[PDB]
Amino acid sequence: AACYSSDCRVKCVAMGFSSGKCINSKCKCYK
Repeated sequence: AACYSSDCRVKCVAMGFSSGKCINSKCKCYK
């Protein structure tokens, strides 16, 4: 599974966030 900051962000924007990224292999949201 490839972690993408662009995909992560989209998941965060839809889940109520200001953005999102990807670390070692875990998506984080930009609350």
